[PDB]
Amino acid sequence: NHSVLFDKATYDKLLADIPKARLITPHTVCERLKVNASLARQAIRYLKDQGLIKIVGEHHHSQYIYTRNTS
Amino acid sequence: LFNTRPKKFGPGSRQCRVCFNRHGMVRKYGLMMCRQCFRERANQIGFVKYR
Amino acid sequence: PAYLYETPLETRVHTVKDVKADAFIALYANHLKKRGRFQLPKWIDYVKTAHAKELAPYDPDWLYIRAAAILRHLYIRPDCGVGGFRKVFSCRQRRGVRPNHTSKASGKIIRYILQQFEEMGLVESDPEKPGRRLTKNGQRELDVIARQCAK
Amino acid sequence: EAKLFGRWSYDDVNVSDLSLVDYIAVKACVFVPHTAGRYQKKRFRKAMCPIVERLVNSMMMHGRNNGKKTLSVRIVRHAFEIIHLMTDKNPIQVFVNAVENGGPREDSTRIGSAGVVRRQAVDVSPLRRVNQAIYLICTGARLAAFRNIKTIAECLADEIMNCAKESSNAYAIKKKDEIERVAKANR
Amino acid sequence: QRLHRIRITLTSKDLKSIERVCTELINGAKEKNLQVAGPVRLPVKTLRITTRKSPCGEGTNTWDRFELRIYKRLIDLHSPSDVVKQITSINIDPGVEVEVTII
Amino acid sequence: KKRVQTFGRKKNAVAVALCTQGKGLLRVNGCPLEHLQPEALKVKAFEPLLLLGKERFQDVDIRVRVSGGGYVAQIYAIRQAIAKAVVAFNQKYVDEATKKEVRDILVAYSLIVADPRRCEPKKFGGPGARARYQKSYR
Amino acid sequence: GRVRTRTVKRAARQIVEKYYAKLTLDFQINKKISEEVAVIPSKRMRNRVAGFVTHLMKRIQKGPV
Amino acid sequence: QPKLAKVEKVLGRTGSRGGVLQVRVTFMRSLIRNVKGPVREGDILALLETEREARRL
RNA sequence: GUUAAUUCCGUUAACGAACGAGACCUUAACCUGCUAAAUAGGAUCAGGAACUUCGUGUUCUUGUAUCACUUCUUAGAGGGACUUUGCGUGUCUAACGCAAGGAAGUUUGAGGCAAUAACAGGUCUGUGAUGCCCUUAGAUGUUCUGGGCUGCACGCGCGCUACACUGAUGCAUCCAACGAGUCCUUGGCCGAUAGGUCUAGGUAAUCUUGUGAGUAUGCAUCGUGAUGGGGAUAGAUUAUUGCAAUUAUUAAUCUUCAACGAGGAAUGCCUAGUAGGCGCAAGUCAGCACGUUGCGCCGAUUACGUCCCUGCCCUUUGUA
Repeated sequence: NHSVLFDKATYDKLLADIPKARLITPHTVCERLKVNASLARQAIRYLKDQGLIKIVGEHHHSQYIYTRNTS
Repeated sequence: LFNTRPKKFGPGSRQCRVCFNRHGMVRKYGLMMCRQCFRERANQIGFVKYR
Repeated sequence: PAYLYETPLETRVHTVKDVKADAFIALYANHLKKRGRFQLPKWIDYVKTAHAKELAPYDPDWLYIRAAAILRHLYIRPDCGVGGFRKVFSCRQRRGVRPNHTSKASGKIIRYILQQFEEMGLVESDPEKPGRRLTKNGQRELDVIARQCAK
Repeated sequence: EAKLFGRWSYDDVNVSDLSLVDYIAVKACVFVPHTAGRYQKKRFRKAMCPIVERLVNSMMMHGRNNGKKTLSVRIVRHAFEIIHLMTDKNPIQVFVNAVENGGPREDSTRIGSAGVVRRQAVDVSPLRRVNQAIYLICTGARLAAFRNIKTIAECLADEIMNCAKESSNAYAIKKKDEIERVAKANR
Repeated sequence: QRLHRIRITLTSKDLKSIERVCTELINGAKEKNLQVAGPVRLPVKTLRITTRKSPCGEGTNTWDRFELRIYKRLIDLHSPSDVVKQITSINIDPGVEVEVTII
Repeated sequence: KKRVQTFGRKKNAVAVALCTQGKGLLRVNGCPLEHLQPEALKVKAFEPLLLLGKERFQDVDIRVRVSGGGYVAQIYAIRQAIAKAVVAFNQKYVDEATKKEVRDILVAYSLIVADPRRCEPKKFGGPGARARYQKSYR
Repeated sequence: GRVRTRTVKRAARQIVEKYYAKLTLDFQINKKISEEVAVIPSKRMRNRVAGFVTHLMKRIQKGPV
Repeated sequence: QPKLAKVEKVLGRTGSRGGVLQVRVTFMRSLIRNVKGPVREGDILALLETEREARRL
């Protein structure tokens, strides 16, 4: 069902798209988007390093669970 | 020539001293006792069952 | 609500046991590259690390982290050898349709890394005494980078 | 003191409604849901445990997932974090209000007056309504994420919030009204 | 004579057979008043066989749980070997294997 | 010197917590309590620190030596051995009235008692202890 | 249930007939007292008879038995 | 909707399999009802029907 | 009436007894007590290494090194629960329930032992336990070479692994108890692996071994696709046991990549360290466990009732 590459049309949107949402998970990326969970991990890892968003808890190795930054 | 294979190992090698039976051979601690033979004489050896 | 609790005093950073064991290996694996000394095998393309494992390791620095882990493990138990280190990296083999069992680790790769530490002279025999042990220069190599990682 | 995971305080908050009160075990309380202790020698030691312990305890199913309490501690520790994320207040007050509304009110027993297997209307006890609540919470969350690539913690967090709510989307709040469908008729 | 050290092994099936020997040989030493330490009771090596009760396969598959028990116990001394031969040779017990050993 | 040594027991685990006068350091074999994976149960070990307080323990040190049991059973042995240490530390040296405070606040919260549930033996004609195999009929 | 057989009854009943003097309502002196006057082989049996001796002494205190 | 009622005393145990259990209640008045699970004296429970009295036995 | 019980108190043309039950025996729970241990340790006192050099500041290591000790370890002697105490429940007799105390209060948990009658139960293939019959050299005795018990249109019974994301995979972290050996195997070199080779300790609380067991934990990649879940089916190669491996004894290395998406009607097992899951060890054994018998580890849900189903025990009752 799902798209595997970035899709560089939606990369310009994806800067705007994810910081709107209240829940930020593996699932909420492919909720808004229609791509496999794997991109979502490297997306929210990219949005840690470059972008805004922050960890709810320091970390875990299975369920990530970020918030919007609120700034 | 006749009347001997290599008879060194396996159940054909060895038999119960008391009844000459290979089957059910208890070889723990070097008993060489067929089980039918072993259970009835077990008290006389030393073995007393509890729990 | 932030996380509570400490120990009564702020914990001393001196010896290697005070360092968390995974975070030690993260530093000292990178130390093996940047120093240069240790030297590569030929066979690195093959392996997988065990008879039991059905696939090769993903990370290309699987040898350095293994040589990092084994060197600190000499400090935990002083006396050990190759059949000892086969047990410590044992794992669940999957037999097939049958039930699962234990299995021992690879003997080539675990022996070779020790011989490379012998060439520098951090871990050594012990020719009469059964089992390898770390020397004086082995400890000061470990304990100097124990203070660095927490810093 | 006493806080769950150290990020929450047992102190404060309140039971939602009359009944199912004192049956629940809050108030004092233990950081970490887990406790290995003797709770099954008498028949009302079962409502001495705090219900967060009874959630993690009954969250292990079926044959494959039984045991591994340490694993069920993690996914509940994530679930209470997510509950906090939406409609933030107290994960426990939302969870206590969920298990209030979760379990069924009435039930059909088989009393025939000799010969027949005939149904009859019977109200449910306060203990069984807590027993059924935590069971029905989980079996929604497990079934929701069984084939879907959604973490169980997500299902549990979602299931708990829904139960507090009157959405009826939940498996638990449906299976309340599915019993109360037939329990109305058996009067 | 010379300063020696002797540590005498005791083994049997019965408890009651050795508790004669442990009480007797320490009092036999305390005739001469040698440097006795008390009897060091080692862990019990319980032997075990489980056979089926029935000769043939019939009925429910029931099992015996047979057991031996073996009791290693050690009387300690510091004394020469000519002295100890009087103590051991008198008061030998029925069905108790005993072996004297220097060091 | 001030010394007491104490033991806890979960299942087949056992954990000899020696404790002495010193700086305020609590250690298993030679770790800090900060490690002790599983980490989730790390909080569990710190249980007698949280109830009693930090400023009691800073007069002493504790050094624990553990074997038997498993992962979870080793934590419950250390859990008991730290709590049993500081209670028993009074009897010898520190005033005997304050034992009744420090013990019964922990008892108000089996930290000294040790629950004796041990593994019941297997019996024949079945896989488990009480479990049996399967009857066939016809 | 903790119902005591006629071997347990007869022994404890025979003690209070003749050795009524001595033993008090208290248990932990009677446990000791029972062993000395009469032979009892096992440790479990000596408590069970001695408990019933103090049960009889309570009933003798309460009324005529 | 639901209206609460306090248990006076357990009366017996009812039905063929014996799972359902019979209770005298008091509103918050008295009548006899059947209840499912584990119940004891000094206990309070919700009823949708304030009427509908169970058979004595 | 009471009990797990023909177990008790009591009622009485019965009285006094015996076996079974109970007691008993073994094991599991708690003793800062008793009595000890160069074949279990701890603490000491002196030395070595490393970081710190903060200072007797944290962590490893050392010795018939010691003076002297027994909390864990081991096991002889013992103590300990009597439903003791409080309040209910009863001709308040036998005894129940609940709460407090306590290591422990279902007879404290779990087993061994097991009566009288029997059943045309099973075993002449456990036997030098045996009557009778058979056959006894062209053998149904015995023993040697080879095959067979493993042969497959298809029914039925105990088990194992599965269907996944509470997961699979790759790395790292660190924890058990029962055994068992004249074979169990450390140590060093060779080899991707299996395994081999040269030394080496062990008649075993001393050596293998503190058997660094796996569910578990931490950090990564995979993304709902029968996919990397699943590992059947199949070709080709390298070692191992044996005198001999083909119908392939196993163990490896590469491939080959099916059925199966929680199981129809029926029906089994089970109440607390229990169910279930996860390994380990022993028995048979030259070699082979998906089996049985024991052992621990992680550790829930739900009852504390009942005679509806399926059986059981005792009375009164009916019977061709």
